[PDB]
Amino acid sequence: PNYYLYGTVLTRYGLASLNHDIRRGNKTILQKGYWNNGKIHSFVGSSAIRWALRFYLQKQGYLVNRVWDEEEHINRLTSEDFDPEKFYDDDIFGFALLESTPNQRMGALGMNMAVSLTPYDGAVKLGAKSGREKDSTSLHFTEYHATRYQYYFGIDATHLKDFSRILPMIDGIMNLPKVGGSSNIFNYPFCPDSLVFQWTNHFASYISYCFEYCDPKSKEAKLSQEFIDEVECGQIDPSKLWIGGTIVKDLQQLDNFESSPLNKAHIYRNRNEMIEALKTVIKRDLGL
Amino acid sequence: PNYYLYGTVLTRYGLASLNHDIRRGNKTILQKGYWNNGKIHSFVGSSAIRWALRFYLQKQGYLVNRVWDEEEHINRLTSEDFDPEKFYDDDIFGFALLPNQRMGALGMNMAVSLTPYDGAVKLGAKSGREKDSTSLHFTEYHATRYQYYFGIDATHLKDFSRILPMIDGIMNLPKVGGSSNIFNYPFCPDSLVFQWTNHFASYISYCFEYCDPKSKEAKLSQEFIDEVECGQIDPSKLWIGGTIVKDLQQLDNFESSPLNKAHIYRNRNEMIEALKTVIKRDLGL
Amino acid sequence: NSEEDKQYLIFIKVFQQAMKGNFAKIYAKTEEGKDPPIKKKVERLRAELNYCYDELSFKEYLSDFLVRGGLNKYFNEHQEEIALLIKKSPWQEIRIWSLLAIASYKPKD
Amino acid sequence: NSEEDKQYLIFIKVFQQAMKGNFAKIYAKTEEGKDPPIKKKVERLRAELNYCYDELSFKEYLSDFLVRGGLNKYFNEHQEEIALLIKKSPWQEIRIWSLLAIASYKPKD
RNA sequence: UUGCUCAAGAGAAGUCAUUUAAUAAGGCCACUGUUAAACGUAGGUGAGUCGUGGCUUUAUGCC
DNA sequence: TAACAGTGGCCTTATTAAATGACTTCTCCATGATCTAC
Repeated sequence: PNYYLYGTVLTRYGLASLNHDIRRGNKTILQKGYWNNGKIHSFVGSSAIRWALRFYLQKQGYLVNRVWDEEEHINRLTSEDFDPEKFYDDDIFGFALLESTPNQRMGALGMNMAVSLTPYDGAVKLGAKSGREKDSTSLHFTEYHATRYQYYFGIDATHLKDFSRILPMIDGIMNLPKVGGSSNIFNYPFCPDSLVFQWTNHFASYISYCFEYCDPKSKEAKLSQEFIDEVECGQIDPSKLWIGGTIVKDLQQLDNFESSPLNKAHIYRNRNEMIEALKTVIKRDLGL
Repeated sequence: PNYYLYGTVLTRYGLASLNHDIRRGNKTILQKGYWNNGKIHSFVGSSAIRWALRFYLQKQGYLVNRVWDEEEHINRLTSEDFDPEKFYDDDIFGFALLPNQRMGALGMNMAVSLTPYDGAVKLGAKSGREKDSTSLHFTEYHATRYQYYFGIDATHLKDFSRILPMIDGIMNLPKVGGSSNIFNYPFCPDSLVFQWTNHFASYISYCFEYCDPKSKEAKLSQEFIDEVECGQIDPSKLWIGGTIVKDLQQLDNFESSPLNKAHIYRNRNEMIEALKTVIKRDLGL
Repeated sequence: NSEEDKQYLIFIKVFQQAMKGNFAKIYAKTEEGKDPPIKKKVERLRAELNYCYDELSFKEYLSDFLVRGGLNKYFNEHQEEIALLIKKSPWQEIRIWSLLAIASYKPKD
Repeated sequence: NSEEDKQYLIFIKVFQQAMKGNFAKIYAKTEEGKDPPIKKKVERLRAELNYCYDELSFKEYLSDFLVRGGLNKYFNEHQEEIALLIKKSPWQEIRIWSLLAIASYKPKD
């Protein structure tokens, strides 16, 4: 069968300056654009999260064609010919050798840009080279944003050369390394704090961006009313829905939760337990 | 009796970079043009959606002449002579030798973004050091919902039962060609307006409209609603499903409106089941 | 001719006067044998102009720049016209007008 | 037409009157042959306007500023609607309007 | 009454059937807004409802 | 009251620029020998 693992993960609240834009002048700006209600939100590119996943795969052993040097900040290819059968990164993220086994691969992972849950209003941090001497590289400004981030991903498990490689990918999504950004002054952990995963065998997802804010300048996060209506109306089979994280407390505090169809979903407050149950189901379905 | 299934579907809100046009220099140009109000709207070609439907048919049995290899990224023809009587692909989408050439039982129009496209450019760089001509590039995205209009001539099908898998594919559309690695955009619909009538006159094309520039509320329409009220588009032949139902039922005097007696289901699967029951009854399946 | 064209031209004049005032302030700020800025201050103004998002930020920056310019007769004579023009109109169009004023301010100095 | 800009314009007018009154009060404050600055007063007003951090700040600031503005007639026949306008609308929009009023204030004196 | 007088280039025709601009990519790495200060001494206000109820000597005040 | 308003490096790498077949169909002649009717 064609099994797909869709999911929307919500990060933790904190000061973020992860993905920047063109250098411009002395001020480094975030990647921002209109998201909802005509308000400007800050974005984190999906290529950053893919790079973080690749780095996780490299760090925890495994075989990756691309090896981040981490010392000279260079990328080395162990084999000039991509081999998705052997290397994890080639199997998962695909490749494209255009300079002139197939030279191209579609990859089993599809990500979308991480969107800040909170609109980006101000939040420019003054930065100085200090000392008493002054020069051109003395006064600079860096944009930050105190918000949670939320991104959507989908995995075509059957497309994987080795069906068991999905498990390290889930582990990497859980224990994600730093997502490319100014971690020296804005250390933002990208590990999930709320999860909405769906392990189904059809292409429709309906769980793209299920998290929405309340009191637009607050850290509080709640499931969007559209997602709850989707679950209650009959769509989104609860048996295929895995919800885990700090959103579990808010979900259980809802009125008529026991009578709601959302109660029949796999709801775990502890993320590790939810991941373990989901991986058990995945191993059963994929014959691992 | 001639039977036609016209429909306009609305996709979910998300960031999309589906139909890069020509790659002007350093930038992958999202396909766009003028629409409605004289504003630039991004487009998704109908050939992309037809390819997605073909892939859906291939992925679940459903013998097809064209087989997407998915590994060599090439198309293979099982039979060089197109046979609409045997293959779903030839029967549905037609062909052309350049013979019989078919005509195509499914007619589709280009998907149109519900919102104008402002600039939506995303920067892309390749790691660090040893920078070359490919180190820096830009990609154009769009955070809106897409909306397309399709029409099916059910009687034109060589096998009448093949319309059901097409509806299933439309409601379970696979990846519509685009930058799925970076901008994964599901093309499954969250709002549908289907019309199962028996004459070649449809007034539901591109019914969904909200403008309100940068937003996602996606109200149904005022011209389509007026069309329903005026007397044509009889509600017995109208099928409305999806998140638009919640907004529809919250309208004033909705109970007294003729739009009330249309087949309105909040759950898309329930409306699809009812519509398929009606189709099977009408077509003698 | 045409009211919109006249308003656009005299808004260009307003912005040029504001840049003259700001550049005079920068000239007064620097002292000693250090060379006062001429061109890199224009580059800084450009960078600050493009560092703008949404209607609020750009209008805030434009109003602050106009006030920092100090005295200006063109805004003095036309209060209602320029007040309406700045309050209305898309901010991107006003940024285009400001850049056009920047590119042609220099014949004064 | 479209009385929103009517409210915007008379807000600008009463702001100019209030700042004129406050400058007159400053003129009363100073003494002796020292020249009372005029441009520095505008700079100080702009700096104080930029000193605020939303809602409470700049709302009590601008209300206090208008109160010290003195006997403002246009304020007197426009108490209720200007109070409603101040209570509504984002504070940064009010700051933009105030800065525009400062930039277009002089020809009164 | 004019090298003239009179004088329809007229009737009919689908540019059609078919086609993913697709596959891959961290705007990245570094930066204190450092150092010092007596508050000395004199600047004001925008807005309803209608005939005794628990204490207390009517008183007259409390809730 | 002051001094700074970014220091770098890149600005796409491939690939294919159409595949078929049709390229008007009819008619309206001018003039003299001969037939024929008055």
